[PDB]
Amino acid sequence: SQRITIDPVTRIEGHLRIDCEIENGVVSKAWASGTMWRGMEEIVKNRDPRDAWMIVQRICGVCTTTHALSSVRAAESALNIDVPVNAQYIRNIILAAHTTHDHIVHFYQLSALDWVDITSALQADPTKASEMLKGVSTWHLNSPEEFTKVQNKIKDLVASGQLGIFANGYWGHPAMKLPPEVNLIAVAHYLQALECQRDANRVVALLGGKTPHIQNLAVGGVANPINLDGLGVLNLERLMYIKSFIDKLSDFVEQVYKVDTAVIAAFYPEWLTRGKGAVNYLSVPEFPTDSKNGSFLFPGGYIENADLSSYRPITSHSDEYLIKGIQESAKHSWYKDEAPQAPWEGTTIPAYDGWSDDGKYSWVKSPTFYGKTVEVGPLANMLVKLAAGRESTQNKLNEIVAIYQKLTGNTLEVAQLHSTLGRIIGRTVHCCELQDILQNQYSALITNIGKGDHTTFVKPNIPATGEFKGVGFLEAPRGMLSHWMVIKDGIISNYQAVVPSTWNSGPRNFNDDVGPYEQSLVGTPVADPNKPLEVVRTIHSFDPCMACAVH
Amino acid sequence: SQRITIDPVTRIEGHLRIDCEIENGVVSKAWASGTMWRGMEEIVKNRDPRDAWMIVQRICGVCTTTHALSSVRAAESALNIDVPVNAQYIRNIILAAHTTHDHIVHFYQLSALDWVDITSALQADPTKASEMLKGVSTWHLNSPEEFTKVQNKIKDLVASGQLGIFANGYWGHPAMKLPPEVNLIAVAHYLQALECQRDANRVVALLGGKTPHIQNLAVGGVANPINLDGLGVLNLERLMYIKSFIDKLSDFVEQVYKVDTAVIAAFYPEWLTRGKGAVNYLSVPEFPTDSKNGSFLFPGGYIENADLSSYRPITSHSDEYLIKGIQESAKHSWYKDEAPQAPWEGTTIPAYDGWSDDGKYSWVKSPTFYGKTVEVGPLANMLVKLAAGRESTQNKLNEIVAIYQKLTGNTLEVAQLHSTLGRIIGRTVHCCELQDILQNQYSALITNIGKGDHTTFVKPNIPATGEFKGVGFLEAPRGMLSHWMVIKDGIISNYQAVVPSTWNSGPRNFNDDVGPYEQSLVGTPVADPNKPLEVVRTIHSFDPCMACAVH
Amino acid sequence: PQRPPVIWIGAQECTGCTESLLRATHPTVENLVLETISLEYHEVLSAAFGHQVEENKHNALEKYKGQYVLVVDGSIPLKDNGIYCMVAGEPIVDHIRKAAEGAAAIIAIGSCSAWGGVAAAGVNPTGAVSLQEVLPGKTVINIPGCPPNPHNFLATVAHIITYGKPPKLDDKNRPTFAYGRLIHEHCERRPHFDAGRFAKEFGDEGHREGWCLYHLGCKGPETYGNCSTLQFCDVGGVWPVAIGHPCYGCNEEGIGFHKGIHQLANVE
Amino acid sequence: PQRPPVIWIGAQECTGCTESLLRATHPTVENLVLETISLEYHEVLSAAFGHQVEENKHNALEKYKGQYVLVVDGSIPLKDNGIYCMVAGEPIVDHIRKAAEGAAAIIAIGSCSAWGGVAAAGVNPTGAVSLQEVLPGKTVINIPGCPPNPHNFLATVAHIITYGKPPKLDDKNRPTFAYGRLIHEHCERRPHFDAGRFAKEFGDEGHREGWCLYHLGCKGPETYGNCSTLQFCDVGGVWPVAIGHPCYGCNEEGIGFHKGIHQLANVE
Ligand code: SF4
Ligand code: SF4
Ligand code: SF4
Ligand code: SF4
Ligand code: FCO
Ligand code: FCO
Ligand code: F3S
Ligand code: F3S
Ligand SMILES: [Mg+2]
Ligand SMILES: [Mg+2]
Ligand SMILES: [Mg+2]
Ligand SMILES: [Mg+2]
Ligand code: NI
Ligand code: NI
Repeated sequence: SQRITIDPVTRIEGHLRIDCEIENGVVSKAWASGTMWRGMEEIVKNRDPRDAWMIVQRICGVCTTTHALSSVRAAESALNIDVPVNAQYIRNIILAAHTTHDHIVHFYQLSALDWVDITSALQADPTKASEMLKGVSTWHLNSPEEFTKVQNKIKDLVASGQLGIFANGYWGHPAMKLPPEVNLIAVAHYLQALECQRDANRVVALLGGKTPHIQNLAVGGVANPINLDGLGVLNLERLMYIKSFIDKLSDFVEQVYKVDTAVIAAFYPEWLTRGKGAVNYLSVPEFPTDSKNGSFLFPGGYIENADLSSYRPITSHSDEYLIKGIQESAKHSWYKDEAPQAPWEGTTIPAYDGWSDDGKYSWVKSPTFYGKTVEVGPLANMLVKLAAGRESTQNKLNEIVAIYQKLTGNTLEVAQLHSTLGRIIGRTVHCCELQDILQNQYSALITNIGKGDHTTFVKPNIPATGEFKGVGFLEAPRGMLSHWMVIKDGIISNYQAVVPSTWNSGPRNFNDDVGPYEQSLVGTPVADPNKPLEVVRTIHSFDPCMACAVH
Repeated sequence: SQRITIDPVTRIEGHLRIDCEIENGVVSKAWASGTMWRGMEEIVKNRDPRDAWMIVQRICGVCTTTHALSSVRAAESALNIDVPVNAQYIRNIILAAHTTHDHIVHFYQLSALDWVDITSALQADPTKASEMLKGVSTWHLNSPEEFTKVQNKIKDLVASGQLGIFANGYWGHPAMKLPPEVNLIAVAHYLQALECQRDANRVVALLGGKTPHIQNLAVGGVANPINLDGLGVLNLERLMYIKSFIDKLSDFVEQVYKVDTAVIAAFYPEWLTRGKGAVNYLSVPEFPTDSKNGSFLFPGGYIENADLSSYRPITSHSDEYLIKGIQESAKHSWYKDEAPQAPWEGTTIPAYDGWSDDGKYSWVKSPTFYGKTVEVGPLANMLVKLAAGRESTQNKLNEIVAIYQKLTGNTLEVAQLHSTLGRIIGRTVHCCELQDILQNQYSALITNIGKGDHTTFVKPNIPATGEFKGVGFLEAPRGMLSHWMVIKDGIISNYQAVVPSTWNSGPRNFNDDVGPYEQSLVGTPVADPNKPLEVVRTIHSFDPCMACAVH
Repeated sequence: PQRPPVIWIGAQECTGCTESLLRATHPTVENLVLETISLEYHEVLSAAFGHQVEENKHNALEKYKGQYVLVVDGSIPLKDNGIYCMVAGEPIVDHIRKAAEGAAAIIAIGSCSAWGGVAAAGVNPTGAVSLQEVLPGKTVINIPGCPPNPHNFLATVAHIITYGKPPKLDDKNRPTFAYGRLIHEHCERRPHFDAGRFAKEFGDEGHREGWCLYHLGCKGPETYGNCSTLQFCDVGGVWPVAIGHPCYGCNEEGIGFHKGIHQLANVE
Repeated sequence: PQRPPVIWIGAQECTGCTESLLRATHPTVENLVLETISLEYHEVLSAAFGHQVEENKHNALEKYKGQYVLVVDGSIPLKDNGIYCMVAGEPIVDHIRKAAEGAAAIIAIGSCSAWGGVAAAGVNPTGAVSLQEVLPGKTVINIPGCPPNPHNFLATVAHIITYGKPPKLDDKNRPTFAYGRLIHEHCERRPHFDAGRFAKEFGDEGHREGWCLYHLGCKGPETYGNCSTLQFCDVGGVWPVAIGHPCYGCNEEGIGFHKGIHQLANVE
């Protein structure tokens, strides 16, 4: 075979190395390696439980908000605190708006240059490009004039001889299949996406106090002071401002991002037949709407062996079956204790000994669910929603399939979703459905305040003796997140984060089974082993976050 | 024949009444009447000269900034203060960005509904509408999809039965000549204009402290503290923010407003042959760039009997020929003293006695220049610039003419500019040239701060005895503005504002000569005397501001 | 669906209060008039003029009797039987009184209508008075400022629409969310005031360090408002003091347009 | 025209400092990379990966020697000979020291690179240190915060471009325009502090009136920054205290990530 290394993998969060053995131009075996560790679990230990969320939020600034929310949920779990409903509405708006930013940036700024050739875009006829979208999109910024302005920006960049982030891209690679016109469409949308994601983060900032790294949470609720009639607090004027940005997100999401997802699939149909990472999938329900940390707007569940018809629903973040199944191993990771550990009993003892193909090769641990490898993230969350018969999800998928069918003459079957493109589709579906989450929760907040409920925070008490345990679940942009806190004598005695990219990117496990990234790469064609674009295509579809995976 | 009254004239600033005698379907005689007075000249009397600008700025909130700037210039003139050049750059950026907002709003929100029929827009084919603009505009928001979204907004408004500001418009009037497609184009641009003008006022706000009604001026300079390295003051970050809004204005101005001006002219070419208000024109130079209140970027001058070739240039705001020529009469105005008065000796003694066709019929005074009626404003300012041989003005006018030529096969000569449409064209040309003023003055400010000049304010002294006279000239959106301050024993002993709409809207003068509004209307065809749209078309072309005219 | 009707009448106005709406972002003026309200009468924006627009006003006063919000900017001149503001041949005070009869809510937007403002200052040439003075039996909601941040008005209207009543008001009928506190009791330069760090003249060293503007005449200590928090234009960091100029007290009767710029405020 | 080159290397970074750029408006990130600078190396955005992106780095280090701005986010781990951050098989400290050799200016963006930040807190598992600590012979410009407002960085770069030198720095090499003053010495809640008007718990009456957050643990009294003035995201009114939560001191070594949220600050 031939052995390649891709190090660094760019257009991800953090530091990732991918190695592949290639046989006759097909990947036969792969290794995923998180190459940077900070020890965030040890850093947060031995502190007041109330302080954890501000520290562990810094696990990641791409998926900002997520670790903050999971941390407060974990402490509230340990302490048996029911969060006020207004605090849930606010937490939910933040998570949904953040995830809108996150997914948009992933499709465009992180992923599109795997599929889009900017050199080819320079050859495009902008009027032909605009005509291709007639009856496929109603977006107001697909005119030839817009596309010509974008083309000229690329022209000027290339002419300057300073290509910057575009230098040495995979232009003319044999796996680049788009016509010039679709390349130009995609670049115009790449630039337009930056305005939409900015508006999404304006929603986050107005409730969080800033972004990246929100600062409005607390163990017990939120720090936003609700007072419609108060100066300098969360009043009606501020809520109206939030709404003005919520309303700005839908058109781009529905008329650009959703449409481009179908267009990419239409031109890359072989990518519906590779990149399967697992046969088991897990998601947690998300967006609680009652006064007892439940009544989720999105459902969760566990699918085994790709059988949607017999999946197991998960409706509670206190589900004992979910909690008891989660373990992590470090057999092939650079930690000392190798046997599978339940996170409340987890250790994170560094034991770096260099790279070994058959030994330790990553700072990511290997999570399992009742001993099985599991893929998490938007593919998992879409398939669970389909298995639950959620009509909103089926309808949104059907809209993408309808565009794809208009362009190809073909439909998409669920079997084809267990793939690189299916994973991208699940993420787009999630972003689309999150716009309704935002409208729903804004309306819920306005209604509840109008009923006279301005409560936001329940002050915790933390017993100074005893040992007790909590877990906070959250369905993050990249999949199920859980933070596991043990409190002893009033301080954090153990903290373990099991993060979605940990599930997907973790190395071979205690039984040497292969996790999603590594499994997904088997069978990848590599036309040019010096420029393995095809490998990065599949890896990017998981939206790797290695600060998350390793922490 | 018959007598009509138009009261209120809407889509202006302030309170205006227009009366017309119609004979054989044409206006034979007209009266213009300002119907509200506040006495702002009396309110500011007896105060410290330094306080005047904050009070008299409230003459008008449409042309906010202008009276503030003229007032400080008037006190600086009386006191013999040379304004620091950085203060000139800041004052100039404010005036140019304000005027950009002002002109855009005038063409769209105030004037377009004289020429555009929203009912007809409902019949338009959005694709045909977009196709009409190819090779006419490169604007990126002229797609059929944009136009369909706008058409659906109109559709929904009409369907609701609540037309609000659009109710009982002149839909289907025989003087409405645009095809459905051009009506739809104009409404789409009307809405798009609101974003551009908002960006213009973000420039104003960042230097003014807010808008409407800026708060950064002083007799002696400005209150902005220049310190590139200072927290909380006008530093490099704040300047970069200002620049980001300056840069957002050009495309709409050049690709939408400039083009629509030619489009309206192409469909209404008879309006190049009516609406002449005067044969004499006055403008003052504007945007001083030296340390001595001079070196203006825009030239000024006096045109007599439409003779550009023998015009008299005005290069200084201290020009004694300009100063000595200006008087106002109240023979046909509701004030007591009727003989022509130079403003330093002016009075404003109310003497309301009701409406008389041959007596007093307005709160507006009647200004003259060496005994002649004069039109001020964008038509005057364009014609003076053409007389000066200003290439930028020639070139910008030629761009509008070229679009007109492409659309009609006909050209435009200067004689046709003495008209309702020529006046509109002069305003558009001004708005276009002001974008270069903004770039020029932003760059001059950055450059000068980089040479180490951070000075902004010269503290005035005001002698406690003696009588001192000053005049502050400014070329405002609606034309030459002057504030005339007399100081005696340290306080304001006389204050007289002669405002551009005073020149244009003033009633018959001491010699019963007819001012611009009243003259422009003679000969106007009126198809329906109960719905005199044609009269309002010409009056709107002067951009009336009656709070300004009367004060 | 049907939108709540609004009737807007200008008296002795400079138009700056209407113009504030053109800076608004939540809602923008176009969303205000297309989605939030039905603006049944507004002379600055109305397509109709003259007889047609007075037809609109009378139709709306009858169709929406008891339902519309009446908004007035500018002061109302009572001297000499109201002739200092005449629309369609009749004193504006008469137009306003008629419209007030069927109003569900009445708002004085701006200092001129709220308390007389600049038009009533000095010798008061026209006998200008406030909207509340012209409507003694009605509760007038006062939204002062010259002009106020447009959202002080828009969020008041929104509270009426959304929750069915006005926002909470102080004893001058000003919404507490916008006017409940002195500017000086929520001003980011208070630390400099406390330490005696003052600008003495524009352009001096303290001024160029962003110090307190009390000794330049700042009226923050005697002016209620939200200028230091909500600020202006939604760009961040923009209000008079932050730009380098003292508050003039334009919100507050007896301060703005009465005291000189550089006259010192009384401190509580 | 040619644009000034920038090389950006992430060490033990969470990517939040890069993400700050996606909220920026002056310039926006797209105008930054297309008009303001040439971003010659940035792993989050670059089309090239692996051997191709390392080729880009080496080509840029040569073509632009003595000309580029080097930016580092994240701490640099020294424990166990640098192995806690390995890129292309080498410790990140070696990549950074190599790129530092040819730099015209060197910027530590964020608290992690400025002073170790969260990654160096507690027991400091990886021996994480600041950029200045690894480059003792160089003047490292520190732009702390977790993450800073992106324009604290962008205006620093603009000063280097436009006027040819770094902005004025304090004795921690932080730009004075952004870090020259304590938050508490320019905080709009100082009047409440002065009057003893304090929130005691989130959701209490004083909290819901916007009172001072000192007794909730606000670290404004011991943190230098511009959070109360420049604030965040350019929407107006948005920083932690204005939203209702105390400053945590994230800009300031020894405060953020060391003191508990609710631990009280020392007041000068
Ligand atoms: S309050 Fe101020 S802005 Fe409003 S009408 Fe009066 S003078 Fe004009
Ligand atoms: S006097 Fe003015 S600038 Fe100084 S703290 Fe009070 S309100 Fe702020
Ligand atoms: S300073 Fe904060 S946002 Fe920046 S890398 Fe460190 S943890 Fe992340
Ligand atoms: S303690 Fe915090 S909230 Fe209170 S005045 Fe100081 S910085 Fe502001
Ligand atoms: N999304 C996200 Fe980050 C990862 N993986 C977390 O949690
Ligand atoms: N422009 C303007 Fe207003 C008028 N007329 C002034 O000056
Ligand atoms: S002058 Fe007016 S706008 Fe605010 S800052 Fe003072 S009350
Ligand atoms: S926590 Fe950080 S972002 Fe500012 S408000 Fe305090 S220094
Ligand atoms: Mg089963
Ligand atoms: Mg872990
Ligand atoms: Mg001096
Ligand atoms: Mg006058
Ligand atoms: Ni992450
Ligand atoms: Ni005016």
